[PDB]
Amino acid sequence: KPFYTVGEKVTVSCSGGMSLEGPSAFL
Amino acid sequence: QEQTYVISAPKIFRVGASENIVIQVYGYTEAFDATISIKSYPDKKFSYSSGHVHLSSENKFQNSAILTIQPKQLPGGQNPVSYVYLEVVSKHFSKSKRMPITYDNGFLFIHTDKPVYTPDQSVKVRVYSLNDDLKPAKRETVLTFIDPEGSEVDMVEEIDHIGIISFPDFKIPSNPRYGMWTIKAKYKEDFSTTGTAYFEVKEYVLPHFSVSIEPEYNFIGYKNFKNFEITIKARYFYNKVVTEADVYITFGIREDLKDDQKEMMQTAMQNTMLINGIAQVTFDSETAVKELSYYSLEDLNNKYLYIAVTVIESTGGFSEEAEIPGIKYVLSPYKLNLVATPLFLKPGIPYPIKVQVKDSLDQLVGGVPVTLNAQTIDVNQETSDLDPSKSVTRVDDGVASFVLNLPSGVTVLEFNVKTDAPDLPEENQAREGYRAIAYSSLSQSYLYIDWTDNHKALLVGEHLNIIVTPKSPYIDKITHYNYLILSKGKIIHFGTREKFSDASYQSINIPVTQNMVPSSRLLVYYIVTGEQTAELVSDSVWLNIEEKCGNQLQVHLSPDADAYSPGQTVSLNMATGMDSWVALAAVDSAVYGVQRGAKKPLERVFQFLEKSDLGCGAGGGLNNANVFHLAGLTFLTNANADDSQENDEPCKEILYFPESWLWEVHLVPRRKQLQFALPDSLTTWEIQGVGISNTGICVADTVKAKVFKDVFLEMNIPYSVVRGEQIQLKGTVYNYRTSGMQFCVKMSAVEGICTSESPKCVRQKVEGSSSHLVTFTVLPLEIGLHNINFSLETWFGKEILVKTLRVVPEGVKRESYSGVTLDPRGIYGTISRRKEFPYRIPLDLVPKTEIKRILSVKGLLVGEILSAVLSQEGINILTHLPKGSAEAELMSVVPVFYVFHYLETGNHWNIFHSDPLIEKQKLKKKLKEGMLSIMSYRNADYSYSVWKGGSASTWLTAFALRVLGQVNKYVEQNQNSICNSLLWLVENYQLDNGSFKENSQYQPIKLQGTLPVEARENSLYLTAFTVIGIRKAFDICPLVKIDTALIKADNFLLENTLPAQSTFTLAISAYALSLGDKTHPQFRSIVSALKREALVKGNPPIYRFWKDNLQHKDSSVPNTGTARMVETTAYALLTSLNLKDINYVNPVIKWLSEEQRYGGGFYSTQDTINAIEGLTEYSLLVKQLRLSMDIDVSYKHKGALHNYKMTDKNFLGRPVEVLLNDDLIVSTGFGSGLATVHVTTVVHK
Amino acid sequence: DSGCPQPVPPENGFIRNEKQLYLVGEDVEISCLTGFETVGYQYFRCLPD
Repeated sequence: KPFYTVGEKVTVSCSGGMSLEGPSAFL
Repeated sequence: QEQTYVISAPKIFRVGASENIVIQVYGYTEAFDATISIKSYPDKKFSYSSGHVHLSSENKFQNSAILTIQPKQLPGGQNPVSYVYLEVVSKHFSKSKRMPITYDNGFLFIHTDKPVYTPDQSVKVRVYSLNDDLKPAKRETVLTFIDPEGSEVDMVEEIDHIGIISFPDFKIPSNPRYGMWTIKAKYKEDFSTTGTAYFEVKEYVLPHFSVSIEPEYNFIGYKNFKNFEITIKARYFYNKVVTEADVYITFGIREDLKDDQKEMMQTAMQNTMLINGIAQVTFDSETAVKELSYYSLEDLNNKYLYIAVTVIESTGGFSEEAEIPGIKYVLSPYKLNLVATPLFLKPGIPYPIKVQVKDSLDQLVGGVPVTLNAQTIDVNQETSDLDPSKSVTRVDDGVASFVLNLPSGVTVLEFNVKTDAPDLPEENQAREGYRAIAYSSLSQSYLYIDWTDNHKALLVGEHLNIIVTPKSPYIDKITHYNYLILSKGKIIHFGTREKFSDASYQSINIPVTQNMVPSSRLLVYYIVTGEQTAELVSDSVWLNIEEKCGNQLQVHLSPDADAYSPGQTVSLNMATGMDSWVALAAVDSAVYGVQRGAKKPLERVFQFLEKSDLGCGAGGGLNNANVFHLAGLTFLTNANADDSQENDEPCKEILYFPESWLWEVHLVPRRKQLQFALPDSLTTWEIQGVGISNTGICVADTVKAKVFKDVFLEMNIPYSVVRGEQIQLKGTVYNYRTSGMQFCVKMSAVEGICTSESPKCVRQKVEGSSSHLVTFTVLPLEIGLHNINFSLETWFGKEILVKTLRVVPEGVKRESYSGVTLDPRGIYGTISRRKEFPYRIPLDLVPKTEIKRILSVKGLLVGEILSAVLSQEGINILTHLPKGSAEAELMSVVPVFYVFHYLETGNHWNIFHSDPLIEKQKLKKKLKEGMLSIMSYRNADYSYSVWKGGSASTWLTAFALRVLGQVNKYVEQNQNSICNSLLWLVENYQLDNGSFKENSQYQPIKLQGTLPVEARENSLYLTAFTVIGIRKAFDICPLVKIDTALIKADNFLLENTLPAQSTFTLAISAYALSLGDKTHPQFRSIVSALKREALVKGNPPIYRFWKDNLQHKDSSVPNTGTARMVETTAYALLTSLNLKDINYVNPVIKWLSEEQRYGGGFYSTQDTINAIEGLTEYSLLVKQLRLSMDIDVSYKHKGALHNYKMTDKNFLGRPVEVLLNDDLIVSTGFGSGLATVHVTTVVHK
Repeated sequence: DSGCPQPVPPENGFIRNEKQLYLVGEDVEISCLTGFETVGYQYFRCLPD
């Protein structure tokens, strides 16, 4: 979404085999 | 006096609050307009808010303005506004009154996700943030965390957008002080509004079942000292009984509720049995005391019992314990108080009285007989006794109630209430005495209400009906009474209630709208004009309202079940009368089970909201003014009354296995549905949520969701296992089947544990509805966190039970401390803006117990700043009395150099803008000319004489050397000439004992000079004065022989100051010594003597100064004695300034600022110079301590660790774990102010 | 208020910043006389009691 309402949960993920730090959502 | 008004207002204005101010006028018929205004105080210049109000029979001449004080419009700064003018203006009247204002606006409910936390946890924390209007405040909020020692540990800020401030998770430090931590919350910039919560940090493991210990009484009396009896019960956290447990009781002496550890008994230590969840126990206290106490009788014990119980499940491995310290042995164990009673009388109306019986460690006893005896007066003090009356206390409410049909003419009543329990004599049957007083109308004009004090809360949205009965000699005059309904601080309804042709008045028939919850106060008033003099007549009553939410928010599991299975997917529904935010959270009931007397965080929410109410008592009053004050109002009226008769007295009368999850916030657009999975734990989860909207808060009912299983295994793992020891861990299988079945257990573990049991089993069967002990002697090898699992395989089933064992090292967890003060300017001496801390290793480190290192940092704040400054008279002090003979020129330019130095504080050149600037180039010219003049007074031999051919003087040489120390920033004197002057002085006039005897001038000079001492140790003055000048020149001529002469002079002046020569000599010597070794022991002793000789005003000194030589004589003009005073005080000031003793300096600066002994000193050049020097030094010191210090810290070979922007606004960053095994270097930018930095090391030895 | 009274400094010690009372969690620095050197951790910290 262009913006995420407070307390609603997004989900973020990279492609397979990548290693990624940090949460899948930010508030 | 028929034409009259009342303006009524809250007792105190809340800043930023929308305050509703109501006005009624009488004796007017032409419609007219008024303005009610809130204006700055005392000057009335700025207007914060204004409201035009129109008055007419169309309004029954009543109206209100809504007025508010937006917080930025106040001037703010260090002095907040205490008081503000409320004003009213009309064609007919103008008045203003000084209202108080308060910045306490709204509520900050801190909610921590648990009350107890282990180390190695992060807290989740959030704050509900509400206005005085109970709307979501949408304000920036800040949290501060305090350890149980009272040490600040962290601060964090967040901006509200919703009313729900979900702060970042606080990681508990890497080594906490165990005990009660505190969180404080404040709105950042502009309100007090301080919220608070507590949480306990401890090593703990969740209890596996509750033990509830249930004495029949919180007290033991004659009836129960013979025999006291008690129930104990035990239940799992799933709501089923403990089937069997062994119980060990313990009893002991106690003498304090708070904190005693008096000896336990060794009798009646009853090993006993709990069955079907219950054990029954009795303690014969008489025989136990007589057997083993030194007491033998209850009359010796207005004191306490200690009781404790431990239990072990009789066919399993878990064990639990608890205690009830403080059951009160007391001969008079009851106490009594009123509840909701006014102590004000309506005559003839049945006057209700209610009393609550309470205990020591008070509960509602409810079972006590009580009786009443009363005496009355009606008129001319005819003392009339009443017949006594009797009630039982209500068993549930505790209330004993009475009503007295007092005489229609009664004036006062005073009475006693006593316990009538026939088993207690009156020396034991607790009793109290109380007095009530009539409304004391002068006009015999009253306004009674037909209110019984209905005990039952008014339900929201019912119509209240109160008939109201003014009674007066002039009721024909009283066309209408006026009413106000107030909630919390604020008037919310106001109106008028007309006389019927029945010669009676419209009742207050009004809906109790939601804004009234939980409590509202009704005040009714009229003005009666009397024959000619008006009287304001009023009465009020507290109206208890049903606790109800505006949102009516409800929450429920849509797939409703008695109990769910672990991991079950469920659906949840949130439904509301309007769209709302809701916070949700889930917490396990064993968590609250951890702490005895734990509190639910949303408890008391309405009672806390009630603390906002400004009133006290249930109503009534001794007077109109008293009625309004107790109602929490104030009023402006011409009707011969004022609220200034009363004051704000402290009136205080009575009227996966997580610990937590689902910690979220959601929008509910009138309705929402959620779907989610339960955790794997077995317990009652308590799911709790808080609705928020512009309609305010609601707290929802706690959904207790059970998760349960009939057959399972559990293990009583302690919080940590000491490495290398083996311990028999205990636990049990449970069968809640009708029948027994065989079971097998095959524990498995990570290789960090290897243990000799080598987990084909015995394959025991548990009986039906029974448990069987399971035990393992696990022996942990390796420290830290290790996965252990209790896999179980069983007839018709299997179970998996993952765990993490924490293994902690042998030896003692010793701690060591180190740290420094960062001082990037050398205020205390050596500039200290770097430090190094190797990774030092103790010689007694146990080989594997790797050292934990922790950093902490503190800023040091300036404190009180006293703005002592020169007048505009600095123009004169520069343009000083005409240059000329008597060296009027010298006396004029000598202040110029010091005024220059003063302005070289910079501020005063940066800002003179209150007045036309001193022209900087004029100053530079004057300075140059001053240097040219002062050269004219040098003798050829670099001595000094004021006359060109006059006798050379060491006095004037020392004065010149002092001056010439200052000037060098613009005009350095050549160092050679200074060296020559010093050399001549020391080489000619150093002496073997004393020093610098004046060479050849006995003739003093008055305005340039000052009083010499009496001949006894008069060298003290000379030695001191010369020393001062030398030290000020020394930095521009370092010569080892001069240093030697300093050391000598200091030694002599010290040895001559030990006998405490007259205090001026002591002060000047102390000032000389503060230039020397600032830590010389005798110097410090002389300073202590100076401090003992100080004079002060106020117990905390507001002013401090020194007198000697009978200077306590009067002096309305400056004179030699006032000179002595001003100089000696300026010398004590400069001494303490060299000790950097700002806190001691402050009251000296203040006393100087007063210019008491007005005009100053003798207006000598000495007193004025030394005063302005001291004030300059102070002005410097303030900016020196001003904190700005960007610390950076890094390892030596490894990289940077952290940086702290230590600043006045952010004076304390969090402590930091020094993880890496490298040498640690800490430093800062040059910056400003002072800090202290600590590292502490924990090692297991 | 039961803020800590000023401590007596150790032998050959003195307080850098004397006051009538110190806040709970306030710390005071000792320093040694001209002839003396500190051994040990130079701060005292005011506890709630």
